[PDB]
Amino acid sequence: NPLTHSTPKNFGIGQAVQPKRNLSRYVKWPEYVRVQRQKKILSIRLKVPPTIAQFQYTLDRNTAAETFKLFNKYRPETAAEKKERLTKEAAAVAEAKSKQDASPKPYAVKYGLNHVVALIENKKAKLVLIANDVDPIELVVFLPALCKKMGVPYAIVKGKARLGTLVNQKTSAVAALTEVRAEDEAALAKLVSTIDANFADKYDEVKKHWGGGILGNKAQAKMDKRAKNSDSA
Amino acid sequence: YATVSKTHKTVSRAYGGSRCANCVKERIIRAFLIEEQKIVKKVVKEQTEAAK
Amino acid sequence: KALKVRTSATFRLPKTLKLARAPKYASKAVPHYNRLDSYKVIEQPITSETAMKKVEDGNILVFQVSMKANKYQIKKAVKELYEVDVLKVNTLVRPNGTKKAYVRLTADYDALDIANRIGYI
Amino acid sequence: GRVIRNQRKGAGSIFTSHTRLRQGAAKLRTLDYAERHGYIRGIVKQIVHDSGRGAPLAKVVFRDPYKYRLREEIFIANEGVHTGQFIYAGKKASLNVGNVLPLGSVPEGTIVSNVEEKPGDRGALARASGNYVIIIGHNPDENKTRVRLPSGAKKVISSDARGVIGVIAGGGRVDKPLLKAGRAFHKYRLKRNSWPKTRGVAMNPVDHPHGGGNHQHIGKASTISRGAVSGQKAGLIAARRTGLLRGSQKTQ
RNA sequence: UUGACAUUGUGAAGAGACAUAGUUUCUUUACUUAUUCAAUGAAGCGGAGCUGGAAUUCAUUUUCCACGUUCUAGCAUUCAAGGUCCCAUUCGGGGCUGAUCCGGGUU
RNA sequence: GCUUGUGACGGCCCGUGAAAAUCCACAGGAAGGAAUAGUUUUCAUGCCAGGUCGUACUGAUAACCGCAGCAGGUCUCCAAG
RNA sequence: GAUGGGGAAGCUCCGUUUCAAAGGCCUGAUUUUAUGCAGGCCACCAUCGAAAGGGAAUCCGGUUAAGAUUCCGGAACCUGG
Ligand SMILES: [Mg+2]
Ligand SMILES: [Mg+2]
Ligand SMILES: [Mg+2]
Ligand SMILES: [Mg+2]
Ligand SMILES: [Mg+2]
Ligand SMILES: [Mg+2]
Ligand SMILES: [Mg+2]
Ligand SMILES: [Mg+2]
Ligand SMILES: [Mg+2]
Ligand SMILES: [Mg+2]
Ligand SMILES: [Mg+2]
Ligand SMILES: [Mg+2]
Ligand SMILES: [Mg+2]
Ligand SMILES: [Mg+2]
Ligand SMILES: [Mg+2]
Ligand SMILES: [Mg+2]
Ligand SMILES: [Mg+2]
Ligand SMILES: [Mg+2]
Ligand SMILES: [Mg+2]
Ligand SMILES: [Mg+2]
Ligand SMILES: [Mg+2]
Ligand SMILES: [Mg+2]
Ligand SMILES: [Mg+2]
Ligand SMILES: [Mg+2]
Ligand SMILES: [Mg+2]
Ligand SMILES: [Mg+2]
Ligand SMILES: [Mg+2]
Ligand SMILES: [Mg+2]
Ligand SMILES: [Mg+2]
Ligand SMILES: [Mg+2]
Ligand SMILES: [Mg+2]
Ligand SMILES: [Mg+2]
Ligand SMILES: [Mg+2]
Ligand SMILES: [Mg+2]
Repeated sequence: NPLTHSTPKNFGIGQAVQPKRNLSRYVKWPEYVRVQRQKKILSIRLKVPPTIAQFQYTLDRNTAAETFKLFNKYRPETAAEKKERLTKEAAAVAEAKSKQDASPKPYAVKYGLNHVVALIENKKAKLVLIANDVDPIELVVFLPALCKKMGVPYAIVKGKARLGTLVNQKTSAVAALTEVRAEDEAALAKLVSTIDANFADKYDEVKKHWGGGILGNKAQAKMDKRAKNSDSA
Repeated sequence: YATVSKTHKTVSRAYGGSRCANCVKERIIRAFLIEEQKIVKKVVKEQTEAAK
Repeated sequence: KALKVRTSATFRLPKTLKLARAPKYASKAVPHYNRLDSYKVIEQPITSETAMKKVEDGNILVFQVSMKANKYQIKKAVKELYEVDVLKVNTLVRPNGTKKAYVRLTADYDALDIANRIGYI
Repeated sequence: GRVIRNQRKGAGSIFTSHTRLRQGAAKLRTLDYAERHGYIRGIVKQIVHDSGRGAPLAKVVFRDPYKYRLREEIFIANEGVHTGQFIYAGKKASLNVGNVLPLGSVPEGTIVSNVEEKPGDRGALARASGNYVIIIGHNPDENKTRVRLPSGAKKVISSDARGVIGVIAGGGRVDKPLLKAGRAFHKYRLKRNSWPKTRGVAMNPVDHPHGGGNHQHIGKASTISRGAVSGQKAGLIAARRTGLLRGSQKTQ
């Protein structure tokens, strides 16, 4: 107002240097970025077979939280905790004279791919969690089928990393309960039920459905309009 | 030239040591009329946008 | 939330932290002693006849000097080895592959006196 | 025998283009946002001879839309464009000599120059002195435009491919007899090393299919097959007719 | 140079058989992510929407283009002046708006 | 007058007759700056320092190349009556 | 002619700004302190290649058996600080 002036600029071609904007959409990314993005793209443009594709259908976030909440009680020993227990044993055991049985029956989540597989094969697993990332997917694609056949209730769950955290590994690939306190026996029946409904029951039908075959959006709209005007005059 | 005082490198007009005076008459004149004629064009098409 | 805002469409290599070297053992066990001290720099009076005359007449000392030595090093060594003050130092490479320094002392010193202090004639 | 002259050419040792004095390559503006939605103005700042070329170059400078600076371009001057002229470039440019416009935006009959073969290729068609292309039709669905090149050839290219209104300067350069060996000398001295020319019929057999014999002569048809091989292709390659052309040429 | 096979995938219409159900194979014309070519210091792409209006309303929009620069050999840069909200009023400095929204497919 | 330099011009070309380091100028106006005392080193004068390698001589009917102190060959500046 | 790279059994061949996350300046932030982060730039992306091309600055007189625009005398000029 005072000796202050309004002087709107004109950024409309042929005059005034263009201002700074967000060229985020346009940056020339390092190849490694480009490749992991195109890897994802290319991976759904292709029609993807039913035995893959059956992943992608991951567990939902509410049930998961309930499943992580249970599976967490049963974390395996911590190094301190086990050091703590070995002096409970070796001292007291080899003295007051217990049968390496002044230690309680441990209850813990079972892990390690090879381990869970023989567990599943032996019908000992009672709830299994398969991560959805696992880049050599082969490590793990046979597992829905496995569980399905061995009559084992399973779930494809978001987080190889997160499976890792509830077992003190960086990543984990699989988690499983063979065991359970009676204090928890019942809360798991419910979990095995919701899960079996979202997976095992659905498995035979999921086996028929290829995934992928998805256009990029510039192609999508190019047809959501081509096909709209063509027919509906 | 870096050995010699600033006044060997200019004349004391706008665009001193750079453009040749007559070339700067031209610049001033041309600037002025065009900035004037710009006022003109605006108010003319302002009237076109109000009477049509 | 959402994504950063890059005004530039160039992506440049992130400015990352650069730790200085902090070894675990050393380079050499023992640092090399000075490789060009004064006594290595100036090797010998040049006592040629026509050298001698520059001493008499030009208040100039002529030394054969290290090939590895420059005008600074010659000046400092003649200064430290003889208590003298140096005006300026010309040098040249001889054709026997050795270096000559023409060393002009300042007007306060008398090179003739100074040449039979070092002890030659 | 020996590797003949026209094969040695390709390794470009003594045969590369003499380049030192050249103004720089001639090119339309990079096809940015201005030129394909609006127009952008420049001034031809200098029109200038370019060694080895026959048509003069136009040096034309524009403001930079995204940064405070001038950006200069090298055009080939169409006849009649001049220093201090304003040059307009873009989809929505107006139809005068010197401007650059996409063939989609010009009526048939339009006479253009330095036209692109694909949009954005910064110009490829009709650049030599005197030359031009005529727009002779449009096909608005699948936006192509159909033009006639200087060779007589008709061709259809994208309607976004650009060109500049008018003809290239320096016409009729070839109307004038070179007169002497020396003028050819200086001609090619600024081009490449193609002059003068020994007839293969004057060489020995080692040197050429035409070489040798106790009289000079080709000794076999000099119309050579397309499928001939390196070392063989000398004379009338792939010639579908031969002999003095009688009667009017011109593509019907 | 010519053919076949491999790189080689996805729709659609038409032919081709167990001999007028669709597994399969060839031809035509679609798709784009493989592969291929160009451009650029990957800058304005695609899709909506704002407002002008041509347009004629068969109930209200059924749409289609537009949607800052052309007398002149000036000038166009300091996240932008303006508006507005903050820091606790110091000089300095920040956010939004100015410059519509969505999708990160550089084209 | 001779040699050389240089200027203002004129002829010539389908030939129109390098590049980079480097130096200055201008447009811009971020900023900084006085009255009880500030601004200024593109004005003058003043102080210190400038390393390293080559430098002799021949350059030709004998110092180079032609087996040689070979009538051969080998780029150039200065130029009196 | 290196380098990210691409060929080649390989000695190596190609490419030179190329299908690359390619780097360093100005001062401000420190008054634990020495240089971490705060701005904004600049994206120019090796290097070798001329003792006749480009290019900061020196002249006269004297002097040696043999050096000298290089020493001596005197008088200057440039570049950095
Ligand atoms: Mg526990
Ligand atoms: Mg003056
Ligand atoms: Mg001023
Ligand atoms: Mg004396
Ligand atoms: Mg020397
Ligand atoms: Mg070349
Ligand atoms: Mg020749
Ligand atoms: Mg001939
Ligand atoms: Mg001929
Ligand atoms: Mg012959
Ligand atoms: Mg032959
Ligand atoms: Mg033959
Ligand atoms: Mg013959
Ligand atoms: Mg004949
Ligand atoms: Mg074929
Ligand atoms: Mg681009
Ligand atoms: Mg002469
Ligand atoms: Mg001329
Ligand atoms: Mg100047
Ligand atoms: Mg500031
Ligand atoms: Mg001064
Ligand atoms: Mg000499
Ligand atoms: Mg002699
Ligand atoms: Mg001789
Ligand atoms: Mg190489
Ligand atoms: Mg060099
Ligand atoms: Mg030189
Ligand atoms: Mg030189
Ligand atoms: Mg003398
Ligand atoms: Mg002497
Ligand atoms: Mg001599
Ligand atoms: Mg002196
Ligand atoms: Mg003096
Ligand atoms: Mg000074």
